[PDB]
Amino acid sequence: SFNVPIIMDNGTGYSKLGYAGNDAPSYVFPTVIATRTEDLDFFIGNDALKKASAGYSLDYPIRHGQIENWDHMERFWQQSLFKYLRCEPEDHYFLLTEPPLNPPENRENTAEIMFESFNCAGLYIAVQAVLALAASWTSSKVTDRSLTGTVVDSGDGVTHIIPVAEGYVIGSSIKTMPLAGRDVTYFVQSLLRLKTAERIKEECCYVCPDIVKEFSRFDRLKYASIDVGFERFLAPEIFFNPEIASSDFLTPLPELVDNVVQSSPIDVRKGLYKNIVLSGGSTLFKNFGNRLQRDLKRIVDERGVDVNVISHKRQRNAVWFGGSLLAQTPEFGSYCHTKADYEEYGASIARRYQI
Amino acid sequence: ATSQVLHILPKPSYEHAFNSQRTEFVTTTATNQVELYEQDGNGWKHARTFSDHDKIVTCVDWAPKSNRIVTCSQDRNAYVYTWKQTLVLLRLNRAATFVRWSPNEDKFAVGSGARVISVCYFWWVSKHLKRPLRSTILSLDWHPNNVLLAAGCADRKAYVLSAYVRDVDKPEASVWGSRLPFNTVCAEYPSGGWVHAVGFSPSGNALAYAGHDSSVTIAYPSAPEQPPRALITVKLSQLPLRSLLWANESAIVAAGYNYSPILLQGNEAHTRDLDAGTSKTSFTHTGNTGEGREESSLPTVHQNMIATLRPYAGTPGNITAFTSSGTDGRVVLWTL
Amino acid sequence: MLSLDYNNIFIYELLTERFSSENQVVTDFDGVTFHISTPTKILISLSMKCYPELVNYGTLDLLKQIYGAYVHEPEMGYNFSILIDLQQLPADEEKEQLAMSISMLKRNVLAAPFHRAFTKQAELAPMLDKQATSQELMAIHYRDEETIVLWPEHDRVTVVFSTKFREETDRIFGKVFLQEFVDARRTAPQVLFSYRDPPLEIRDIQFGFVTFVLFERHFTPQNREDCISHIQVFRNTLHFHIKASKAYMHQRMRKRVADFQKVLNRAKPDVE
Amino acid sequence: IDECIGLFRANCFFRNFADRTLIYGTLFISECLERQLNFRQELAYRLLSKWWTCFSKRRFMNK
Amino acid sequence: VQAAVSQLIPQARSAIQTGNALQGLKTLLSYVPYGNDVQEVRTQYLNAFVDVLSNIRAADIPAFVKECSTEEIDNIVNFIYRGLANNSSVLLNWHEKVVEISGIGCIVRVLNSR
Amino acid sequence: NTLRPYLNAVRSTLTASLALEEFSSEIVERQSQPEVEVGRSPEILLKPLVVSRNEQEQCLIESSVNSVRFSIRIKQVDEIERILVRKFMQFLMGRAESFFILRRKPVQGYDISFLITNYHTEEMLKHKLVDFIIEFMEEVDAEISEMKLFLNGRARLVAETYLSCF
Ligand SMILES: Nc1ncnc2c1ncn2[C@@H]1O[C@H](COP(=O)(O)OP(=O)(O)OP(=O)(O)O)[C@@H](O)[C@H]1O
Repeated sequence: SFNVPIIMDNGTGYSKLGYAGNDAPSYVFPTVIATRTEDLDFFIGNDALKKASAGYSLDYPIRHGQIENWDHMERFWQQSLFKYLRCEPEDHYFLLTEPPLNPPENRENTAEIMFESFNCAGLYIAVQAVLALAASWTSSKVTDRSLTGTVVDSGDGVTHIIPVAEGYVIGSSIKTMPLAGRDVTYFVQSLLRLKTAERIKEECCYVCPDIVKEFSRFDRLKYASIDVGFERFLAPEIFFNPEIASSDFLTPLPELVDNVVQSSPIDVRKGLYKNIVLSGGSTLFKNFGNRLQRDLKRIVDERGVDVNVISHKRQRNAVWFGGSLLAQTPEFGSYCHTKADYEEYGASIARRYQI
Repeated sequence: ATSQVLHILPKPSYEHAFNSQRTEFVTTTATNQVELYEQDGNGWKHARTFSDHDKIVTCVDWAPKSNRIVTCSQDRNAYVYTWKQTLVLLRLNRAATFVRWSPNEDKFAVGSGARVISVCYFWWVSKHLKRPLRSTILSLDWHPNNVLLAAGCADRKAYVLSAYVRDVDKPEASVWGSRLPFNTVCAEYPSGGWVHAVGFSPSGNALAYAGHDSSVTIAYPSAPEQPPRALITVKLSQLPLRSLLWANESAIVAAGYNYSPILLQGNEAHTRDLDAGTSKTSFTHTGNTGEGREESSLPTVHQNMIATLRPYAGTPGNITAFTSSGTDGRVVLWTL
Repeated sequence: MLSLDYNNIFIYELLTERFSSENQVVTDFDGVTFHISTPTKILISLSMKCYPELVNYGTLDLLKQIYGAYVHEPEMGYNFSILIDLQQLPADEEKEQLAMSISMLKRNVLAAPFHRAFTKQAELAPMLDKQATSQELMAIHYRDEETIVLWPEHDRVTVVFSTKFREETDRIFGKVFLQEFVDARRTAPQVLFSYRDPPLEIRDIQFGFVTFVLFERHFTPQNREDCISHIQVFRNTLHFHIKASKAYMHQRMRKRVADFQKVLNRAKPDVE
Repeated sequence: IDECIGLFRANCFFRNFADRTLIYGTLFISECLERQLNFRQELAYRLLSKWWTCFSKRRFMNK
Repeated sequence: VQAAVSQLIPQARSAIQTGNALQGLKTLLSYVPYGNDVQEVRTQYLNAFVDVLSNIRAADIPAFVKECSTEEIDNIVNFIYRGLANNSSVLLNWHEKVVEISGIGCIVRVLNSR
Repeated sequence: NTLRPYLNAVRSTLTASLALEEFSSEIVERQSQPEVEVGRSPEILLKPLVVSRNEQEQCLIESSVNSVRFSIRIKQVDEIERILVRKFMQFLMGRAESFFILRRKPVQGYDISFLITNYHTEEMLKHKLVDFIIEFMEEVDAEISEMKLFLNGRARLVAETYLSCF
């Protein structure tokens, strides 16, 4: 029975959950679980964060991107399906998200839970990076479905650059940058001499063409919240100049993408440059799209080949939206696995997945 | 009576083999490798490791005077031996299981699944003793005349036959026969359940075998193609033993799926074992004092199965010390 | 999660905060769908497959009472709609009462049959209540193959739940729960189940059959409203706890292989 | 001249660099934090002509 | 037929009725029916063997098995194991004694016997 | 009451019936498979034993030179218990790659089966593995008991809760 399939993206800190066909996730809260007839006693997400008084036994079930808390994460999916989403799991197909290079073992368990204990009619275990490309198909400057490109996800952890070739991840190349939303929120605090400035980051900042230039433009300064200035363009600069704050990192985001691309098989290299997608809240910055392209065009041309980066309206929750955009379309049911299949062909039938 | 652990080897070792003066020994890493160890300090250390081979190495033997070693494997062939090696193509089509040299290192026999013992004259020749054998040959031993070969297979039968080449030693008048060319059956002498180990006496005119029956059998032949003078089987009350050797013509050592070696003593059951219980009192430092020390698991030197017992030291036809290879890795010098 | 929630938490949480600062289809249990829309001033729509079945029992009325003013022409593809205007919302504690009320949308559309059955089990005041067990028997077809039938008598309001067990494990587990329902000593509502064959009130276009017998006390004016927002959630409270139990076995089983796999990996020898 | 003084409000964050006029000059812009400067004079008697009080804790080239 | 084992069973059956049951075991524990096709002969034998063991007082077991021959032990264990299949748990208690006092080898030999 | 002499006879058997050498075939080109699973060489197979306790519980032991096939028939008395095992057993078997001594499917008319190769009675110690199988037989019965006194536990707590709200 194929009705509105449930979309759930479980994150390293925050879990995005809702229904397909919808514009945006219905809930987004912290992927937490507070513990202490003693398994029914708990509370997930926002509940737990409030119940930290009586027994703050909260333990985030996802470490680094993968589930490392099994029986907590089961207890998390339980309450997320009956408390928040309110959906008899036996009536819906389910689309879930995994990080690049998530070991088949972790898929084989996610299956065991959704089926042999919740009875989910159908299940799908889409790789996150690819869902982010799926979300790029929404905006104007594309008009061509292709699951081949480079995903730049930047949340509040690490900034990932992930190459995707014909549906699958070229994992050998997935290079990261140790700077994200936390780090600009932090750097804009040091310039303000903490949520007191995280707002400042979100509603004043923008990526600019050149620091040396825009600082002279400033001599002709939005003041609210109290005096905001230099930080507006200086803060989001760190992605393109790591040494403004973190003197450990050296290679900037533009050059770092190039590496990823140049360090992949030559026959895919043409496509990865042509389809660069932006993902996560910290790529939401104004002109973050351009100063990634413009800087990369001048970095690639120094070695006639083109390059392109797509900045779409629904960037911040691309994983989820990409899931929704994918799971809504006709052929979806086909690529899922039915609970009644998991029983006829074993768990081995739920180790892989199509596109 | 006194048991000293020489080294506890990393992987399960199925057949120890020491050199002439017992300063070097080889084992089996139950894989394509064969280990070689030299004496460093009080213990032992790694030396060579012989990689050449495809499948899993079975039995190994070290020739005393020649110093050359031979490694048969589930490769269907053997190898003769910093070290230069010679690949010996044994014609048999089913995995080789057992290999022992020759009292004078003249030739060597090789057990197999192909119901054939490969004997090797010397470009290396390989004459195939292939007749009254039915099952996979689990063990073999040479008569002190490099002609008569005892072999015990998995068809509950222990066979004694001739393996005389034209470039071998004829043997004299023996209790086994007079006319013994090649594939000459001297003994059907059998009854057990897989003859795990065969063994001629030091005097040569007697043959003892042990089976998975948890039995040992000293058997004295009578005459060429006649009856048997007396065939004495002894049934034990312990997990069956898989390797024996004659301490003398009147007492035989054997160990196996037990852990300890038992001591049988034939003539016409149990002279002892090998424990660390009884240790009463002496009269050396003071008066009423003196046990023994020099510092939850089975209370034995070994802790898995025994593999083989090979002689280590002794006089003319008498044995004073033997070594034990273990599935647990332990390699022990038992100074009887 | 010990007892299920009666209202749609989304709608509630969605609204309670949309009743704050400045200026999308949801699922619910039992094949229900909700549509919180904005064609500024929010819309909201319910759609039960069985809805028009409940129109006869007086749902279309009870609703025009609760959401009186907020009622609007039902959205195309849906059965019933309210429309809260976020600029002309209620006065300050009542603002967070409309919330629950609107989030109770499903509770309410499915509570008319019960009300107009507690009313007959009062009007019935020398013992032909048989012409009621026959004549005045309401039946909801809320799920796919599962239904609720209820019927008043002079002293009781028997409510019967039909339930299908999708599996072969939930069935056995079901019996273990249901049996413990049928036995309650040292009071309250009495339960009565007989999984094989239904009570002699069949022929209602209708596997397991659970019968609650709501006695006079369990729907007094002082509490009758809670009784409904409770009795109607039975199947789900049962099937949920079967799934919870179905999972505590999982914990108490994955823990067990780890034991064995630790005892096996300890059985391997060492360097020592 | 007018280069490193305009570059100052940005270059001073970075920590790695005929160049020596900027290196041994943009640092002199920082050490220059009523005229009390007493040809280095010019590279300061111009910087004189509040959003420059912040860069006081930004050591150019970390030196 | 060569089922004169059918003349060995009546002795043991009576040796139960009288009192001295162990005497009957010492009787039927000689010349047992080797593996065949005709199990119907062996079944009636086994039936007797387990009936015998069922009424031998526990205190008398260690004394019998200690006196018993190694052929007899290997044989008695051999029937115990064939007895465990459908006969009581008394068999299991015999197995405990005839192993602890006559070694593990008995089972090893039972593992062979064709 | 009779759970002690039963496991005794099982251990005493296994200790003997689980003493295996490395054995290469006489059929397949230089191979080595559990000779008890093929059974195509009577020379190498031993005599199979079963160890009962009652009509309910028992276990058979099929032994060969290089391998043994141990199969258990677990205590089931009703409905709830009959499934409670059939899902513990149906679970364990779905983990037979990590639980290397299990059979993918058990022997016909038995609940679970172990395939112990000579490869196992070398990787771990002769007895440490015997001692384990006994501990397994003890613990499964133990869990099935605990899982039962915890579905009955919840049933009460659930049915009592729902009823009290009225
Ligand atoms: N419009 C915006 N401009 C600049 N920064 C933003 C904007 N929106 C959100 N951010 C920043 O993005 C950071 C993380 O937001 P995001 O939604 O990417 O988290 P996330 O996707 O949950 O991360 P993860 O998936 O790694 O858990 C926050 O620190 C936030 O300040």
